[PDB]
Amino acid sequence: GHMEDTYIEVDLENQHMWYYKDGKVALETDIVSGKPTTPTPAGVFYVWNKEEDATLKGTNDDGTPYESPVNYWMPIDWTGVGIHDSDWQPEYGGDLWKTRGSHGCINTPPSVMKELFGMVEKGTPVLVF
Repeated sequence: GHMEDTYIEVDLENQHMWYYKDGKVALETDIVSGKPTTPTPAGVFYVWNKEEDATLKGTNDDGTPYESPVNYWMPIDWTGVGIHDSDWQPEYGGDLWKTRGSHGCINTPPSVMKELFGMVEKGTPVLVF
């Protein structure tokens, strides 16, 4: 519940990523995003690329590059934020990010991210809040 657009959605607080269409959700899963050291931004996001069997990366809180071996990636920012499937990171829900260490990236379930990536492609926004 955040705007009326068709997009993807994410709630950091309740660690839940949706797909909004028709002002309604097409998709909804639990996630884990934005660990305390490198938290998620929240605002108005849009996927500018589709990455499949992709490898996410990033500069840690330290400025140390890392990776996220993903199967479905949908980057929305140029820091390395977006929606992804997280198989290495099998948990999703109430604040996991704090421990589970996602760097602004939203840990969507590999199976549900397939639903999502399955709905959403570039052009579509994403949300986090």
